[PDB]
Parts: sequence; structure tokens; C-alpha cells
Amino acid sequence: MMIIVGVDAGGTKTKAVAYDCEGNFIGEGSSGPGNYHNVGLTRAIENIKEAVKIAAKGEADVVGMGVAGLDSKFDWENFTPLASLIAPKVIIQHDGVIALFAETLGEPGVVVIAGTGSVVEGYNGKEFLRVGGRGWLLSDDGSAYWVGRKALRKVLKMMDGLENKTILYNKVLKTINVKDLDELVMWSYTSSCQIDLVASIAKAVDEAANEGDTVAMDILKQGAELLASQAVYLARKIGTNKVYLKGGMFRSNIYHKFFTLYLEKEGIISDLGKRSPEIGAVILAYKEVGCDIKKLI
Amino acid sequence: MMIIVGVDAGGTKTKAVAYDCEGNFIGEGSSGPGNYHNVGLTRAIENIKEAVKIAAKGEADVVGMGVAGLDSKFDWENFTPLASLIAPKVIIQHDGVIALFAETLGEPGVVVIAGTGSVVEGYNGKEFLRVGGRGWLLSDDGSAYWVGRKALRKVLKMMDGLENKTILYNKVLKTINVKDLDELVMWSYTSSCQIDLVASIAKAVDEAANEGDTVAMDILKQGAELLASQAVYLARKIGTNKVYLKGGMFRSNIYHKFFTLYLEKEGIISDLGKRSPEIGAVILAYKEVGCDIKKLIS
Ligand SMILES: Nc1ncnc2c1ncn2[C@@H]1O[C@H](COP(=O)(O)OP(=O)(O)O)[C@@H](O)[C@H]1O
Ligand SMILES: Nc1ncnc2c1ncn2[C@@H]1O[C@H](COP(=O)(O)OP(=O)(O)O)[C@@H](O)[C@H]1O
Repeated sequence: MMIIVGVDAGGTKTKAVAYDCEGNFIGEGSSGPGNYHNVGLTRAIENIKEAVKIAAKGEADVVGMGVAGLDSKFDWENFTPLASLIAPKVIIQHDGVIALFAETLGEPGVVVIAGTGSVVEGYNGKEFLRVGGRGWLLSDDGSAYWVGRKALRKVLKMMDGLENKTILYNKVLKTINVKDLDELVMWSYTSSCQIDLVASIAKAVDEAANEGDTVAMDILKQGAELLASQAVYLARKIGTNKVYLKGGMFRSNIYHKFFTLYLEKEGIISDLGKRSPEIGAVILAYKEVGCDIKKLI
Repeated sequence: MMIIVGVDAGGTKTKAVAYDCEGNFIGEGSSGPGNYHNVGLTRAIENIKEAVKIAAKGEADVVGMGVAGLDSKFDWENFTPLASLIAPKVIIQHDGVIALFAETLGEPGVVVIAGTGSVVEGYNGKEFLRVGGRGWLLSDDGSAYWVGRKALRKVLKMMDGLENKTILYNKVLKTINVKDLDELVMWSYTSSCQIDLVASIAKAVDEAANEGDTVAMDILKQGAELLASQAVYLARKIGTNKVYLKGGMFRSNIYHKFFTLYLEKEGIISDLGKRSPEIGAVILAYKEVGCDIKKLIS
């Protein structure tokens, strides 16, 4: 039969699931990061290949992959030529695209992915579209990173006495394990360009907001609305009144509420994601080769 | 014959001027960075000593120094022990403090220094106070870096079609030499943690605003007001009605206009520099030892 493998090549790991063309599961596999910016081009390719081989228990006939790190034509040019060696037929898209297909099952739609970074991905039946998702410095509005940065800056002002200290102050310090301005400054000397670390602070903001801290509540509001406006823009551009929401930021009740209130006022319906990215990659492959998605899901 | 040396130990270089206790100029000298975060503790101390020795043409009796990089108690603990060895009497303060004293002549006051980064320094006659000045990630509101980041973020939204492209778009792309989103992303991969580069974009923002770009004017107005609010705060805590303004950001006519407008609404008088930091370091020393500042400045 035809062995089809869906792959989610991420920043920390690569996960793959193999199915035949009749919706039957074959196996699954995992390997290191598939994002070449993190482990180099060759290592990234090898990891994707490893995951695919484990899942397929040998060679695969078709491989659909959602890859993180392809944020510029230059990335695609560097990656595509080698990724194509993985199998006789390989379909390559952004990691956000398979996350979208996991929910739309290959049909048009828009998905908001708000985790460490943020992005709004869309598909209109022919072209794939995107807004945001270009990194922590240039973009990523309302991501965990964006939230943590705002929190850090607010805490500094409290330390300066410009504003009174709120629950947020200790929550943040607890997260990065610093007890005062002196340790915070020292912390910035070696951690300022530590993306994951800054992003981890979003959890402290959520905790503070739940406990009644309006300063924390306001940060979530601003981030959520900034990202939600982008979601509305793409949804309107694609022609759908429903968007899917995915990512760690949505684990925050207050963040999710501000986000949905914004969408609702704009006439947009939303649904939290319920399928895995890799399944969306298998769907990406099914669409390309002609296997019935109905037998799969 | 007492030899007093004022030193401005910065991130790029160190400047020193020597005078006696009677206000007579003795000499001047320069050396590398005095900021130990940029060249390491030993080399920073080494450069400061070199500058001092060159200006004083030998050993100095008293050295007043304004040092960049002492932004945490840990820095002071690392720096002070060795720096104190440069001369029998050494007075050490933040680089922003000597910039202030250069203008207040050792009297209470507040100074806003807005360049690549930003900070507000003050003296109340008893101690020195500070707001901001803790780095690009945690602080530096209204600094060139702050303005540069806001500009980059606006440009991205223009490329995404979320906002109309204005003059700022082309101004930014020209400054960092990129022609589109693809190149801007590639640029981010190698420039995101390069502070100087991001801050250089503030120049493009000023250009756009002078050509009437509403988007660029808003960035300058907002950044200026965010920082100005902090200057008002310190001025009020210090108990002064005047603040001094220094730094590359004030070279922007628009930024300066909005910064001053904010201060005047609060009844605060502003004033651009007029003196150099090294002179402020000499004043700092003079106050410590008791030499008459009126003989130094007039
Ligand atoms: N309840 C919560 N409230 C706010 N932020 C949260 C919450 N849970 C997790 N996060 C944040 O979201 C991020 C996790 O994102 P996730 O989507 O799981 O992975 P990634 O985005 O790196 O692929 C972390 O940076 C974390 O701080
Ligand atoms: N007219 C101007 N408009 C906007 N920004 C300017 C202007 N002139 C200089 N700058 C910015 O200010 C900074 C120079 O600050 P400066 O105080 O001279 O040095 P530093 O702060 O590094 O010690 C640069 O980052 C530059 O982009």
C-alpha cells in the first residue's frame, strides 16, 4: 500500500505519524528539532528523516511536513531541496499550516497560534496567507514573549517607585528567581536575549490576573486585542467568520476572554483547537495524493 | 599643588581632564572603554588609569569619575575595589551623575539622558537617585532603541498590509539596507540583539516625521512623553522645578518639542546641556575635597 507520513518539525522536537491511504494508523516516531535555525540544516533534515522512518517502520511513499523556521523565502530555498530527499513525494508547508489543516481538514480557514511567539495563518483554498509570526523583535504581538516583556517593564517601574507594587511584582520575580532590582538587572545581563525565559513570565501574568491584579489583566487585554485584530483582518480577507485558537496563551482564561470578546464584537466565531499538528500534516498529504480524508477523521 | 582629575568612563571611550585645586587646567587624555561590561573589568580599569595618567601627566591626588555600566550593586562591588586604587582619593558615581553636575555645578537637580538608551538621574543634596536606565529589555523608554523598535514593528505591520505604508516604511528599509519582508526577516536573524543597529533607526524616524509622517511623529511624541513623565516624577521627588536634557534623541526637533511640551504642562523648565561630563567629574571631586568650583567654572 501507500505509506503516508505527517510530520511536525518543531523547535524542540519532531513528531511523525504514519498512516496508509485508508485511514489506518501504522506507527509514530519522534526525533530532535526540525527547525534548522536551532540545530543546523543537516541535523534538522536528519531528525525529520529519523522520525519519519520510525513512524513508517521503513521508507515512506509520501511525507507531508509542517516546518518551523521557514519565515523567509531564503529559508525555503535552503530547506526545500534537502527536505525533498525524505521521500519520493514531499509536501512542505509552515508549521502553522498543518496546525490549521488539523482543524479545517484541508478546507479554507484561519488559525491563531499564540504560544512563545504568535502568528495568524490562513488558507483560501489556493493560497496560504500569514500575518505576524516574524519573530520577537519585529512581531509576535500578544505572544507569551510579548506578555512577559510588558510584565518585566512594568515591574521595573514599580521598583523605581513610579507605580505601586501589585501581585504581579512577586509573581514575576518568583518566575525568574530574582529578589530585587539588583538581581533583576544582573538577570538581564545574561538573559535578555533568552526568548523562552522571557516568555515563561506570561504564566505569572496569568496568575496575577486571576488573583485580581488589574495591571496584569490590562497586559493580557492589550496583547489579546492586538493579535485578535490581526485574526479579524485575515478572516475577513479569506472570507470566513470563524477562526481556530491554539497555543499556550489561550490557557489563560482572561486572555482567552478578551480575545473572544474582541472577535465576537467583530462578528467572528472561534473554536479552540482539538487536533494535533502532525495529523494536519497527514491531511496535507492526503489532499495532495488523493486519499480520502473521511477515512482518516 | 593638588592634582584633581575628572573622568568620564564610557562604553566607547574614556576622557579625562586634570586641574589643580585653584581651577587651573593641567592637561587632558583619552583611552578605551571604561564600561567593564564592554571590555572586561581589568581592561576597563586599565583604560581609566591610562586616561588619568595622561591628563595629569603622572600620578593624581584626587580622581572623580563617572562610570558607565554600574547599573546594579553587583557591578559596584566588582568595580569599586580596583577603581579605588587609581589614586589616594577616588570618588565614583554613575556616568549620568557627572553629566548632571556638569550643569548643576554640584547642586540638586535632574538630568535626562536620552541616547541609544535612556535614564533620568538626580541629586537631592543628600544622595543620588535614578529612574530607568536599566537596559533595553527592562527599560530605556523613549531612547533611540525604543524608537527604533517601535518603527521596525510598524514597518512589519505595513508589510503585512495591516496598515498603510507611509514615508517611514522606505526610510527604515533604506537605513538598514533591506528591500522587503524576506530581507527584513533575514536581517532579524542576525541583528535582533544588536542594540546599536536597532537604535540607529531612530534617525530614520526623525527624518520621516520631519517630512510629516503621522506614524513617525506618534512614535517620537509617545516615546518623549513616556520618558518625560519619569523626569517629572524625579524632579518632584528631588524637589526641583528644572530638568536638564542631554543625548542624541534631543537632536530630533520633534522629540525635543514634545518632550518640552510635556514638561511645561507640568510647570517644569527644561535646559539643554552647556558643559561636558568630564567637567562634571571635576566638580564632583571639587565638592568632595573642598576646592572652590567658582574658580573652575565662571
Ligand atoms: N495559563 C497560562 N497563562 C499564560 N501563559 C501561559 C499559560 N500556560 C502557558 N503559558 C505560556 O505559553 C507558552 C507555552 O506555549 P506553547 O504553545 O505550549 O509552546 P510554543 O509556543 O513554544 O510552541 C510559555 O511561554 C508559557 O509562559
Ligand atoms: N536627529 C536625530 N533623530 C533621532 N535619533 C537621533 C538623532 N540624532 C541621533 N539620534 C540617535 O541617538 C543615538 C545617539 O545617542 P548619543 O547620545 O550620541 O550616544 P550614546 O547614547 O550611545 O552614548 C543613535 O542611536 C541615533 O540613532
